[PDB]
Amino acid sequence: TEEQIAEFKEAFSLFDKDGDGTITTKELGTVMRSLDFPEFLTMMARKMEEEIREAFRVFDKDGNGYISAAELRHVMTNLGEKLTDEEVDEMIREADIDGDGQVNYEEFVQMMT
Amino acid sequence: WEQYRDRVNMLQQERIRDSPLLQAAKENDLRLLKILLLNQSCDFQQRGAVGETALHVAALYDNLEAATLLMEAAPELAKEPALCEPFVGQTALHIAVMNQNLNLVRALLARGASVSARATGAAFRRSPHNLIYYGEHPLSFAACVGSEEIVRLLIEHGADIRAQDSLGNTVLHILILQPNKTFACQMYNLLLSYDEHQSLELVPNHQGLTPFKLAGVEGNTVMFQHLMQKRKHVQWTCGPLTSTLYDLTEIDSWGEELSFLELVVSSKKREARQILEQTPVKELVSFKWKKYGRPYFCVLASLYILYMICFTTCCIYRPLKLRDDNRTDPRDITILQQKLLQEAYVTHQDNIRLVGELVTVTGAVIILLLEIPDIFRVGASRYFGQTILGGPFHVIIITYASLVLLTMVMRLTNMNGEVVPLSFALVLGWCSVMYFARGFQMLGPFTIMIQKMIFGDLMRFCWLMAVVILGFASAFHITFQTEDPNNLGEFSDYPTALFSTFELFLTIIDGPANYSVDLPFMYCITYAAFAIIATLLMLNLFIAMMGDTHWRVAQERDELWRAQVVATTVMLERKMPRFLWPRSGICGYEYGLGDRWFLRVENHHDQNPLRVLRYVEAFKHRGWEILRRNT
Amino acid sequence: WEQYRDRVNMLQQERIRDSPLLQAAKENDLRLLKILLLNQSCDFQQRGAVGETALHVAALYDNLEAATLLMEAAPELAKEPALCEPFVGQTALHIAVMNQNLNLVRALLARGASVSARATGAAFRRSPHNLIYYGEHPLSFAACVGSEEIVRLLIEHGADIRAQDSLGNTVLHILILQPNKTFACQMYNLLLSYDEHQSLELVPNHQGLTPFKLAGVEGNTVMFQHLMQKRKHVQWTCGPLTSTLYDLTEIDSWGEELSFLELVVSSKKREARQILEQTPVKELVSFKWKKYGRPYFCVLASLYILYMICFTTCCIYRPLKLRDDNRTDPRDITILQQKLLQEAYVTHQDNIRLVGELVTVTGAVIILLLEIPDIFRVGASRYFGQTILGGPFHVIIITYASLVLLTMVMRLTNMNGEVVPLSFALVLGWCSVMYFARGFQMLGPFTIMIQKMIFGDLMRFCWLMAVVILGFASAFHITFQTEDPNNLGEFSDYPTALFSTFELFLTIIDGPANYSVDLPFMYCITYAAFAIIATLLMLNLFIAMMGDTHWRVAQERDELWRAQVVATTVMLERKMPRFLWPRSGICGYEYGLGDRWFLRVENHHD
Ligand SMILES: [Ca+2]
Ligand SMILES: [Ca+2]
Ligand SMILES: [Ca+2]
Repeated sequence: TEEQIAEFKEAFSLFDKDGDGTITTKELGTVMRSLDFPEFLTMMARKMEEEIREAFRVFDKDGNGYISAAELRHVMTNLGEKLTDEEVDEMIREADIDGDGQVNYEEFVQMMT
Repeated sequence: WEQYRDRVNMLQQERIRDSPLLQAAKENDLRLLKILLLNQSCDFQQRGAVGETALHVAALYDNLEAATLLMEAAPELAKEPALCEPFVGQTALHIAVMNQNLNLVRALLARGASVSARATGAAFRRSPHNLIYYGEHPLSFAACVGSEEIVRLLIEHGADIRAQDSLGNTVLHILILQPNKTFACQMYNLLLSYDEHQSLELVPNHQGLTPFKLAGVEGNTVMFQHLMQKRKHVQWTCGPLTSTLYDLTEIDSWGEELSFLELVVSSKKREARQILEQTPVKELVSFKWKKYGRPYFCVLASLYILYMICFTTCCIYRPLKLRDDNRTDPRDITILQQKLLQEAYVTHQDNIRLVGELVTVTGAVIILLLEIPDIFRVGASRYFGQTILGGPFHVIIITYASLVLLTMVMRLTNMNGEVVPLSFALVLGWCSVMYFARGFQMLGPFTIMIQKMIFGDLMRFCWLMAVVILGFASAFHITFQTEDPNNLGEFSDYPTALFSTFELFLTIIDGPANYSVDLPFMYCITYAAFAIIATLLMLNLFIAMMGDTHWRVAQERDELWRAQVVATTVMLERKMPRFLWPRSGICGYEYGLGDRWFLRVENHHDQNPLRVLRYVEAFKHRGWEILRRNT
Repeated sequence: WEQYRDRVNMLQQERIRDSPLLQAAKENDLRLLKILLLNQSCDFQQRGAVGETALHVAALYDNLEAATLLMEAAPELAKEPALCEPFVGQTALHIAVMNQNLNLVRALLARGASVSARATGAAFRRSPHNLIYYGEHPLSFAACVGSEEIVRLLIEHGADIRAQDSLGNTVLHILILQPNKTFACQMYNLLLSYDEHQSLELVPNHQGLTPFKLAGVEGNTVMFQHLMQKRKHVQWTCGPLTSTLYDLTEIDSWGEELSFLELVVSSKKREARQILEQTPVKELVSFKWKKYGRPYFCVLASLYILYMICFTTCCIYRPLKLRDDNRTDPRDITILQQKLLQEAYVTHQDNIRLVGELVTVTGAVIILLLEIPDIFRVGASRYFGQTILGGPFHVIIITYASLVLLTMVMRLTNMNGEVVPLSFALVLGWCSVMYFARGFQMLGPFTIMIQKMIFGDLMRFCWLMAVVILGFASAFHITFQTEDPNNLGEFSDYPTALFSTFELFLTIIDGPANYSVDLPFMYCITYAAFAIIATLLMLNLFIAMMGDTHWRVAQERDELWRAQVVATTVMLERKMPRFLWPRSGICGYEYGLGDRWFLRVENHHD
């Protein structure tokens, strides 16, 4: 849930252009040509494992809901197997589907299953 | 300590075994509770050795029906706090919040227990003995539990936001002191909305810490950027790129003595070094470095090394004198002796050496006159603690300056043996140069790698080496006791035997042999045993143990090098005078914004369609296998 | 610069804050805007005070209704670019193209704003200060934003595809200079279809670069092979396999001065080394090196070795003489002397020594006559930095040739001290061979590994070495300046002391001691401290860091060597004459195709 609303937090920030905390039709209109947050949280609420949730929480160091490459390398060095840094980026290229340089819970669970 | 805690917990369990009223309240035996309530002559002010109500037990155990029967029996126990030594002010409202049952809180409020009850227990303390700290107030507990409707009812029935504790704990401060949650940050922004009014954010604690500075030294960067959200002001969008400006007012604190930035970089906690990477501060301090700090640092290094070579050429022409006496002895080698001080200054060249010496001693004293108030201000354990501060550099230069100040007086006393502290200062002056290796990108991470390394495993090697070479040197001195020294060498007595073995380990000296002269029996066996056990066994193993650790730390070293440069920057920018530096920022008073300085910055972003498509539509391989195995 | 840019941007925000007409425009307070439009005294020629217009403001803030209300009273501002200094040709058409509002663009064209109005501002420039480069004409903006219907409308209302820019750029060029999208390939094929017809691909830039060569130097390899697909000709399939062919006409450009291949291999951008992995050029360079280049390189290196050994044996038998004078001095051994030139040239042995010396100098002069005009063609700073081209190997050989020229002049003037430049040029000519060590497969990547490594962290070891030995050598000279030099040695004066410490740091010379005589008290402590701090401490760290660096660059050095061998190939095919180099290709004029060379290739599919 907390990583889930972390997805909608940055999403709402992507909708909110002026950053006033609302989404107007003009902000919605600029989206269509390219094709509140509790209001946005309530609206997306009707639209929507334990160990995996436990696995992600020890992995994401800052708890932003998004594992970076340096967090992964720090885990990979904590794993104890030697790897260079280029294939770690390929691991991000393997998992980051929408291309934000990040992985959420949903990109993580499609990788594990 | 915790043993006493377990003892008093066990005594609490003894007393809950004791009182059958209390034990039935624990067990919620409501028929027998009706029986005991039908008993009128029984006391209902029964209280454990720790000191409670039965309402406390039922609130611990969610026995709200018995709690209602107690409240018809004695409602005044709702207003009774605890009386124990770890639990000195604890009331049942706090247990009600920590067990978060709304209707039991409703029933406690039906009798009307005081919201402003202060439960300041000894277990209610930010301590490493304590597990989880939240502060005192019921507002703090309702905030950290995340239940709005409870703290809704609290705001409805009093429960003022402006409240402090010991160490100045306000609700914002303990919202910072938390395993970081945007879940909790919604409650933070919620309570900020329930701020209905001077500015509440401007409160310091007993330590004098604003929650801005508390979050900065804590480095909860999600909370930090949410704190930064209202600090923004956008200016314009332009297709795929957008400009904005930040307010750098609270981030500078130049008017204060305690700067925000030094408060960040001086911390015991590690992850505060991550908050250097924030999008307001990073380019700011980088700009302030690359305009200012690098030329001043380079020219200071140049003047310093010029001082050091002038000191060196002062150290060259020490005044000597012919040794008058006779050695009268083989194995006796001297030529010179110390020239007297009145005998010293006799030539024009003596005047040259004297005026060279004066520069060295005045540099030595002005280093002291720089560094002294640094020690009085900051804690020396902190000052000598971090490599980020460059602690041992300060240690070795202050010992350098102390030794040269000593040996000038030792010259003035005409005391012999000045060559030893002279050479001490001489070898320390060139070890002093490594502080300036930080300034180069091509050189900086290397020296903090080696500084990390020398603490690491050198000591581990040293003790083992010392004991094995102690035993082995004694072993060779005993067998070399029986043979003439004029053909063996190195083994007259046990100190030269020890130091000879110390040379002999590192292969610096070739092994001793005379191919004419005969040789004792067991020396072959022992020497070969030493050769296999020492010259390649742990010496070569030290290489691989070195290499693995270097490989592991080589990730972190670059982060640490990026960290240390801004500490150097803020140090020199605190200590240098203001005449060289206009204060950075954007004078909005010129632009009618008024007395607040800003920073404009833009960015070009990508436009990934896939992140937009599903949300607007709703609006309508080696490491991967092992990671699966680790789960 | 950037600071000036942000300052004038903030001043622009001040001026947009100033006038309430423009402020209500950017706020879109259309009730008050009706009052302002009802006001006759409200001047509508009022422009933005730092070089913009009100329609530019409404285009920025997308307030198209306010723009419509503006266009009746002043439609002429729709045709007006304003006079800001970085923004000198900018019209609202560019902003409307950028923000993809087709109704706004259509309303601007309803007023008839000229598409051929071109915008070349100071910020409108390829710059490291500029974050985004999008070209000059509005067609470039429509292309890079990728709006199909807008650029369709521009075609419908003008907007010539042949568009010439500052720096000679065209739409193709800015499509190449782009962060890559598959959508850009579709836009490219679209405008290629909407081209009517010489051909438009034939035009170069102002620098003289075709978009084929621009795509080659920039390595957008999807766009590259997709552009190759139009020239791809398949011949026949059968079973699992497929025979096809390529027209290698534009890829050679042997008739041109600057070939495609020397253009690609000489570039400061890295990713272009990837583009040689495309199939036809890979087969071409493989065939071309395998047929000729390796034997020519072997025989050239063999003749160079044969030159060097004759130079060496020339350097052996220098003419010498007994020392004439008496030394009158212990610690003085100098028994030899130079000969005179009249004294030298006396024997048949001197005659054969002289003809060997003649061989050396006539091999010396041809190096200059070979490579000196090559240096003027390219930038010398560009020439020396390219390790693929062997610039640092060119550094050694010119100094070699200069010194071997100089030493004969030193001889002919009867000047002494020729042994020192001879000693220099000797070891320089011997280390010169590592350029020719490239050609073997087993030998190849190793030398560019060590060439990377000597620039890599050797200085990091060296500077620390210098300062630590500058400490300890002075310490040792102070602690040995009192006693008999006849027994101690190495520490008479400071310059022999520092060199002694340099010899004894590296463990080459054993530690100094005499166990007959006595030794001072401090030196034990100081020397032990030096031994622990220097010998085993960070020498081992050099080993560990060395191993980690080799471990990381172990992937990349082979990728470098593959480019290095074809760089060598195109160099040697440049400088050798053409009768040794027949045409690689298939003369289709034999087969009635006419004046073109092709390449047939096949495989089965996977
Ligand atoms: Ca909005
Ligand atoms: Ca993260
Ligand atoms: Ca992602």
